[PDB]
Amino acid sequence: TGIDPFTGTQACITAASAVSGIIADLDTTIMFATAGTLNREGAETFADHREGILKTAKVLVEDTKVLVQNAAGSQEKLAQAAQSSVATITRLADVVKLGAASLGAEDPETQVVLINAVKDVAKALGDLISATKAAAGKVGDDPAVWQLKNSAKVMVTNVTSLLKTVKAVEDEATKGTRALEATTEHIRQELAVFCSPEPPAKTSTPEDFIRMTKGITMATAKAVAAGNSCRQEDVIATANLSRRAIADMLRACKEAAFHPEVAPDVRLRALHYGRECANGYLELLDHVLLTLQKPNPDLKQQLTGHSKRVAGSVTELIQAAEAMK
Amino acid sequence: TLDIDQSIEQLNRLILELDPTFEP
Repeated sequence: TGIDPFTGTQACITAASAVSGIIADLDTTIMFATAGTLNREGAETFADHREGILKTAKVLVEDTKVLVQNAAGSQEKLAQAAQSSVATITRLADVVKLGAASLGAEDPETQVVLINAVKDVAKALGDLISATKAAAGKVGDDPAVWQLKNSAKVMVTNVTSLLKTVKAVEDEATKGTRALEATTEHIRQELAVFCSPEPPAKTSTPEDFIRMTKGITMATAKAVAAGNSCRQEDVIATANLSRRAIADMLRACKEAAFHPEVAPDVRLRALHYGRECANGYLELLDHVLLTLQKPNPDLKQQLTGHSKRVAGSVTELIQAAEAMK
Repeated sequence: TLDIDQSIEQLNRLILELDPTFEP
């Protein structure tokens, strides 16, 4: 019987047309993204899309193997293999688009890098489907069989390049976030030490304590600036400045408070507002981290309230220092 | 389950499986 024996071949032709459209669709998105109009969906951290990309990417690796294995054999099995791969790349493209958009319109250079990485996969799939067609029901020795295997590696090479780009993107997207977190743990360790019953390394004068307190002023303002700019470089600088400023203020506070010439109520008062200041400040940094994950106007206005809470303790801290003489 | 650190390992080996110039 003349059962249709070019359906596999036919599926390859239809697949090639589909892949052409996806690439054209990714070029369009690169255009929008380059112009800065591919906006973030409020929050929707990159960490979410990363899983969907990776999951779909592993499915695409299986579809690659199925294509290679099924080029020799049934037309129907080849037709099925072609169709499956096109469905997967459609989905992979779409989830990568969402991941790139989740980086936000203020980082357009990285958005385009990400979309191109998946575009490269799309191109490699087109070549792979073309190679299976040329190899459709050919046996091992045939150069088309050689070419099919070679086409499939140039596909998986692209897939791993996509995965490498995703890893590089996410590290850069959180380098400041992860630095600020390191600072909050250091501050907590410092504050646990500050609050511990062990004495400070030495005593000091109100003037040493006072000069550290003023450091809080410059750091709070800086932190507020990083939360408003959301620039990872400002976040890095805030992390470094905040760690030193709070650590220093806690050291001098306890050293000044334990000075023999300080009355027990004034020592008590100084220690209390030292803790208060650090705690208010940790809540400010924690609000900064929330702002970095969903940088809308609402969260940023709330930075004002946190800055006031730190400032309120600073006033107490300065009056406590003066009362040590 | 596998994360990107291990996937990129299995896939670099898979690139060599497919690679028809590479046959030890």
